[PDB]
Amino acid sequence: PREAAAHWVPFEDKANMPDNVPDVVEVGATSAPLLSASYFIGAKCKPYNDDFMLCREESQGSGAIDCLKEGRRVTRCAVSVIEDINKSCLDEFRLHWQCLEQNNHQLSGCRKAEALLNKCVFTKLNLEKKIPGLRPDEEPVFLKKDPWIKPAVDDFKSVRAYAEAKKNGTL
Amino acid sequence: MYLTYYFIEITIFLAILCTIFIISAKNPMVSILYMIALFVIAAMYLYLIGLGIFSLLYIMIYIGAIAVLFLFIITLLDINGNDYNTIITQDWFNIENTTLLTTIGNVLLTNNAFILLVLAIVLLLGIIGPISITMKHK
Amino acid sequence: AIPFEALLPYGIIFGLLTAGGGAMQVLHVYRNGGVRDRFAIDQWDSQMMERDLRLNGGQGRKQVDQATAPEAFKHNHVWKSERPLI
Amino acid sequence: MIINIVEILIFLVCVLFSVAYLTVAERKTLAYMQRRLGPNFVGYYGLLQAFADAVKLLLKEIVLPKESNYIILVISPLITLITALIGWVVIPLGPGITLGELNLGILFSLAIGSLGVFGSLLSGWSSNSKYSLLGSIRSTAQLISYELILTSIFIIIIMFVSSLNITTIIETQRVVWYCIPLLPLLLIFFIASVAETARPPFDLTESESELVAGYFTEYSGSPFVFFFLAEYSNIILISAFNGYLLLGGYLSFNYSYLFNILFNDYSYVSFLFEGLINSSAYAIKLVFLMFSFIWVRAAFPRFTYDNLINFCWIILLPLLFGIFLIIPSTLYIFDSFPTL
Amino acid sequence: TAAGISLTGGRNRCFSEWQSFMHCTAKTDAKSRAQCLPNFEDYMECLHHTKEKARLREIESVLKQK
Amino acid sequence: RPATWEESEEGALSKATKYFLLAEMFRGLYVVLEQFFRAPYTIYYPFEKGPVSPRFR
Amino acid sequence: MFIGTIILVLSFLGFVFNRRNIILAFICLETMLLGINLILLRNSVLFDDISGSLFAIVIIILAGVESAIGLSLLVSYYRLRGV
Amino acid sequence: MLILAIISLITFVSMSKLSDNRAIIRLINIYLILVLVLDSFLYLLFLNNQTYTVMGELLIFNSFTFYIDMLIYFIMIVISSLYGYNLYNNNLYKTLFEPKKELIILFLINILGALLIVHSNDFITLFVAIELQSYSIYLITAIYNSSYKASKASMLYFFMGGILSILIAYSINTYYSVLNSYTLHSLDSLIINTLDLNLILIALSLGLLFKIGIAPLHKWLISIYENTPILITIYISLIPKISILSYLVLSNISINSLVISILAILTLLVGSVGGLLQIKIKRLLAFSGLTNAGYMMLLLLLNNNEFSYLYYITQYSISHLAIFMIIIFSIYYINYINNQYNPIIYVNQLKGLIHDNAYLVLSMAIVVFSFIGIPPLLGFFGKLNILMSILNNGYYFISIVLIVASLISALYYLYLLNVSIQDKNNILINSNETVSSVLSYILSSLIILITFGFIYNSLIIDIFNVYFN
Amino acid sequence: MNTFIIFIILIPIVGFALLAVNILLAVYKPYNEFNQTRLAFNAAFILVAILFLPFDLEISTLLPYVMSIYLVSNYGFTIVLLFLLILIIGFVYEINTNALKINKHNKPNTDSLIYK
Amino acid sequence: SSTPLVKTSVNYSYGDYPLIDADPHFKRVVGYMRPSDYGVIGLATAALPAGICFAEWLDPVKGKFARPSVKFLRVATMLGFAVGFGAAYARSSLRFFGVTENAREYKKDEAQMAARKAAGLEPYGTSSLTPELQEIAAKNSAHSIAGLFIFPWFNFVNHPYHGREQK
Amino acid sequence: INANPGFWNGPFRYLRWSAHNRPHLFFAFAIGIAGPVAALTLTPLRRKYLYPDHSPLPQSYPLPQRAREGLTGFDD
Repeated sequence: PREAAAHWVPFEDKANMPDNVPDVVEVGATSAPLLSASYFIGAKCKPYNDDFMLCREESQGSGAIDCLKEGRRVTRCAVSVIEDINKSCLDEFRLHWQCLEQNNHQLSGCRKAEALLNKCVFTKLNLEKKIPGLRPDEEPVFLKKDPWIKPAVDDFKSVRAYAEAKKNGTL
Repeated sequence: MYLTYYFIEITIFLAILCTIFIISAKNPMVSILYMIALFVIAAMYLYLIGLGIFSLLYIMIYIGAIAVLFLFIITLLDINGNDYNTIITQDWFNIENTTLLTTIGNVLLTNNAFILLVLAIVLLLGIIGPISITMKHK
Repeated sequence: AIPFEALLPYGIIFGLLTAGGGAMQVLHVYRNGGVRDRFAIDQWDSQMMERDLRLNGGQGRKQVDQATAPEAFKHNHVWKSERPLI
Repeated sequence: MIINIVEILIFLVCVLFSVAYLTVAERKTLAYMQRRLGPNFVGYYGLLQAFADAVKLLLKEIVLPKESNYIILVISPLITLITALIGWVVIPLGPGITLGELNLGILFSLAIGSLGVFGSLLSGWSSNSKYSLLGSIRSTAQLISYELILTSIFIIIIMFVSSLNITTIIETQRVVWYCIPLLPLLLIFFIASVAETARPPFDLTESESELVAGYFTEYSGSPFVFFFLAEYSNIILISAFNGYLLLGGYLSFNYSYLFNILFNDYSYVSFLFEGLINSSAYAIKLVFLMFSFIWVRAAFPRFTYDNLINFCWIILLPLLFGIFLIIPSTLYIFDSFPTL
Repeated sequence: TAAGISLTGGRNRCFSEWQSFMHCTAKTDAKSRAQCLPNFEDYMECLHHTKEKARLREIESVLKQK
Repeated sequence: RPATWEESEEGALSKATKYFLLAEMFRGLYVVLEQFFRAPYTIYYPFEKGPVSPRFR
Repeated sequence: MFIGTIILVLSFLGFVFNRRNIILAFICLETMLLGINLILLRNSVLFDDISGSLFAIVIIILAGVESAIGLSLLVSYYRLRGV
Repeated sequence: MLILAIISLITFVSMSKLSDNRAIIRLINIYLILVLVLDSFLYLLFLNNQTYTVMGELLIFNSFTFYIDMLIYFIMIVISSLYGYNLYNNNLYKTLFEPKKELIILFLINILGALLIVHSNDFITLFVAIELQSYSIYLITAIYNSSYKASKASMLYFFMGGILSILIAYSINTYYSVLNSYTLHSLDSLIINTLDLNLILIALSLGLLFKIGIAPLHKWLISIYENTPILITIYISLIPKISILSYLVLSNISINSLVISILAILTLLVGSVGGLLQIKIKRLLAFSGLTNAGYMMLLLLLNNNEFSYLYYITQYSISHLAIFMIIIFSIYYINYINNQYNPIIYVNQLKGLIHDNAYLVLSMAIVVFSFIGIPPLLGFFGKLNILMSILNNGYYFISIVLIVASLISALYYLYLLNVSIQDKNNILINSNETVSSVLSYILSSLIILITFGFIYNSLIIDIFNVYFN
Repeated sequence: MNTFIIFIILIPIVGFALLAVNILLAVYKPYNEFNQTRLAFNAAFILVAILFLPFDLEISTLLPYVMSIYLVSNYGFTIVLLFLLILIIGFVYEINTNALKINKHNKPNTDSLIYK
Repeated sequence: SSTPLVKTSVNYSYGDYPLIDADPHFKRVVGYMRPSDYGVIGLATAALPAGICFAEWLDPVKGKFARPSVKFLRVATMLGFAVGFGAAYARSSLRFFGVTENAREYKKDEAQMAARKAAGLEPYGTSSLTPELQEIAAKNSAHSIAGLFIFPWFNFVNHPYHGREQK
Repeated sequence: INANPGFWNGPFRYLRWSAHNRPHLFFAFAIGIAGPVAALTLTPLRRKYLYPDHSPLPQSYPLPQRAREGLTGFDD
């Protein structure tokens, strides 16, 4: 919760998870894939993560030491989601963060690559991006048409993929 | 990269060096010429401690107004065992870079807005006073 | 038409800033290795990119997509030793 | 380590090598503004002459007046020069391409311009003649007084941004510029821009007629190239500020429609061409602006100092507080509050 | 006020130690504040870590000794 | 008798449009811009010479 | 904690023994207003808040207005004299 | 309604000429009167010392501070009423006591500064307000600029004000360096047991106190209080007293202070003996101003002293206020006037005041009896109730050095009367003009308060018992 | 190692390479080559910089507001607008007192030819 | 946007009378003040010009009994409205504290609260704020009628909690 | 000459007069007075006529208030 030093030195410890906690399948996803699939792991693993922050709340002082069962719980289901999308829409999902690896991860960059993915995951993995807190008669901003902030350079692959989504009638 | 370690202990001594030249100066303006360097060493110490914000705040206001103000006046004369590396974690609770400056702008405006409101009268007094003195109306 | 001799040093400066911007594109992409720059360092993003360097192995922003972790991922993770601040 | 020391050299020959031909360009302009030819004897089309200026100027002597502390006459040229040269970090040159990106851009951008007064006040104190001192007084008082409004519109710019990073402003500015909604802001900024530079719509203080042959110090030599180059660095530095936070910074149009026609994939050619066109939009705005400074330098006489302080505090600055009352209010009418 | 604020406007290092102290005071009248003392001392260890520094210099002296 | 504020034919808004928006400033600015796009006069003296009368001395 | 203490204390010792130069008193006082900062700012730093920074921005401002007021007091002190 | 006055009136003064300077002050006089009269009922805002913390843990409004909050308006009505009214309609009294343009602005700025101390919970509001009133007194000293002693005293006040600025700020910094608060709930008789917050709160106290004339820092305020003009001193020897002393008595941050007790002894001693060999009246009067703040240091030591404080405040801010106005009247009858800014200096000059009138003398005599505790006066019961608080908590040697201080004080207070009733050889028989009526009527009011103030001795005790507890 | 810190350090050395190049390249360094009583002023010289400090200072006072302006929705608006509306009348004190008027004693002798 | 989520005293009186509110909203204070209260405003507005005419009748400025300028009368009228309005707000909002006579307004706030319960909207109305800002702005406006001598401060907030029984 | 009629003799005439003689004051002052007056009156209208506000942005992880039910899945 604090920025680093004048001259901080990094350090690590070659030790292990000692006795009781079994090993987990720890998320080996870099920022751009998990940022892309953030809505879907928030959609499927909603009450699990909600339980996580609830249990971290009620464990005042215990905190970190209490909910190890739950840190085991909430990561694994997200790993299940990303493995299912590794099997599901790996071309288009990868393409979404092939676009999103530029633009400083600004989500404003890759609308045309995004809407191709929204049909795909809702087809096979049958999940959906939903923005909570958005009261009705208010357009969700990745659903709207003619945005004000149009991005800098759309990638060359997903624009052709978008045209082919129109020609195949998948859109 | 062990030369990196003593950075802070550089600028402390360079501070101690500088202040001696404040209180040992022939001319008046030579003293403030050392003093602006003391402000700069201070701002580098603020950048080195981890407040890059206030380093430049001071350059805007100390060697911005008040030093240059002192220069402007002094022109107008006629004739001359705590050695423990603290451990820093990483938590993911923050969501947006509400930096130090944002939260100043929140506490000055919500929690303690009355201080800024009376500070308006202090800045009022800064206007009235020099006009209260240096004018001789009619 | 126009006096070209007047615009000729302006043509120079218009070329000089252009060549500067071209080289300042190329060097930054060559540092990044294929992607653009990052015009906004967030604290969220700073911890994130530390994690990403920690994940990919060696490289800066290789940005890999993997199901699970490597075995060194349980061991590569570091803390930061801030100095005593005297 | 290797690719950054070339990253700073290419920027040096992009800027320091350009600011000389700026001083050639001003002569070419004022030639055709007053219906005569520019320098033509010196180079091929009369280019290069700033080299012949400097190399001669580096060969003249270091005659020093007896009333001046010589160290002070070393410090003020050097610090004015390096002030207007370390103002060159977070000029943006395309998206996020600065020398060092840091999230507090404007604060550095503005504190170094705040340091810009500190050399010119210090300079007239050496050679302590009474006219030589009081000229420094008259210069520094306007040099702070419009440094106010120069500073003071930078906050209403970021009432649309709410972020101190400079390259964030242009990506905010993609939907629309800031000059085209806020037009009289540009006019008062343009006169505030030529104020903080020594420009003679406003620089009365370089009156050789008033002083005993005094412009500032007549201190010449390789001292003379220092304040001189600092002045012309200050020119296109404040032009750069005008470029990003008021005008289209590196933006020209959408140009994605063009790109998907041209390329099929990302490649170093594509980065090359996009960085070219972003730098060229920045260049064309910057190069029209450096011309506009001369275009107002020609057509107008100088001021009275009474006119100059009346021009600051009475006619410009209450209108600036009127801006401070209308733009938070226009922000308040709609929801419209900007987030980082 | 700026009571339990942080750099990023969240909660500081010892907010919990502060609030567990304030929970210690809101349920407690004077002449019974003595039981509040270990809640207070837990706060003070946040600020200056005097018990922690005393813990660490001893084990550092043992590590120096061997 | 010279005209006052109220013996003036134009509106205060119209007068102050010329005040703030600087009509006669941009007017002369347009003048010198027009002279930018015209011919100079000067001659290349070691290559061209000015007028010489027969009664020059 | 060393640097703000030492700037403050050396400014204090400079204020005491250097009366008869009067501007030196001002600038030692100004460095005192810097030294209180250099202790307080790092207390904000070490204590994970901006509450000390809240007091710090105010004492920056008050150091400013001090330099605004008292230097006009100086100009009043020298108008009635000559030198 | 201070700010609601100020923001209108500085626009009003800026839109005004120079001859309106009396009339603006007449307006502000009547204004503050009607602020007091029409809004007095806010003492009803509590019944059992019910204390409000307003603007979010920042200000503190209570049973106690409402009194001082009324008191400052009451004295400002008098100070304003000096300016706005002529003394006489003479040439002399218009080249004397003519206010500047910006003066009445600086007063309400100072009253804002004084009230935001006494109502302050936070140290930050404390620091802002002490800077505010310090800048106020900087200007209000320096405003009568064309006097050499005035500017010299302004600089002299300035540098000690800067030291106490940085010293109070260093105390706040140190208290923050050991604790993450700035308020004063964090004391609550528990941290005092287990943490050495003695020396830090002591250093807070000393820095707050040395803006008074506390006897280590002794000569410099006295040099001010004579080098000021005779008018400004009657304001600036009062407001910095009762502002910060009401703060320090409101929060008893140093209880059984070893330091404050010794400084209280030394304060009383050197003030009493410093009043002795002096012929300059502004000196003598300022040393009276010292020793009475000497008694204030005693009231700082105690626990739960809201009676003896407030009663001695309303004693002192009447008596000390009124004796100036008496010698402001007395300069008409004297035979030698120097120094346009400061007409009387030497106490010799009012040699024959009783053969001018008996009644200004009698009014002077009872107020100088009021400083020495003469029992049928209001000035007495102050010292009486001080001592009822002193031996309440066993400051025995403090009580006997109070007696020594009272006797050595009362020696030099009578020196005024030694001068005042003697022979003059050149007596008045007929003055043309009279003194402006309601200006003198204020002094008549302020003196019947002191004489007949033991009448409401009972009712003020009942109001004390009901409201303040 | 970052080019940002290289930039502010290299430029004084570039200035030294431009500084000592004259001392290397010049020659004939220094050959042989009343101010009794007055200095003159108005308040319009001395006052501009002194009055400049609160108006410079208020920009840095207003500066933490503009970063955080989304958080203080519809209320920090109200606070800051009260702050400004104090400072603006503080400004229009001086313009009605004409604090920067530097007026001339070149009066055309208003008083007429009253004769005999 | 209506949960207080702070621990507020409930019906904690300030005098012998029942309260209504800890800070009445500024529109409400106008909406409940007695007709005798408006007389305090009017007599305060008349007091200042009569005060200056008084004060010059007592002792004139330049020895002549002369009425002052109309400029002084207009500005005294302004400040008289200031004093009258401060007195009006001060005398009115005590009755919400239960510290002076609370007879008709306790009836009217058994009406208008019940009038908007049946109307189905919020008992105080929606402010345009996140609830944390509602808390902090009400912490600013809490008890701020005290210290009316120093500065006027008011309740423009319309936050949820008011020291009511439950809502 | 354009000396003064006075604000307190005829207002609207004096407003016209200042607009003819000192627009540096009055056209800063008009922009200044148009701020808060429009800020007071227009904001009820926009919620009534144009469009209502936005949903508030969350500032942390939003915590609901529930009782930690039995949640199965991913034991091993």
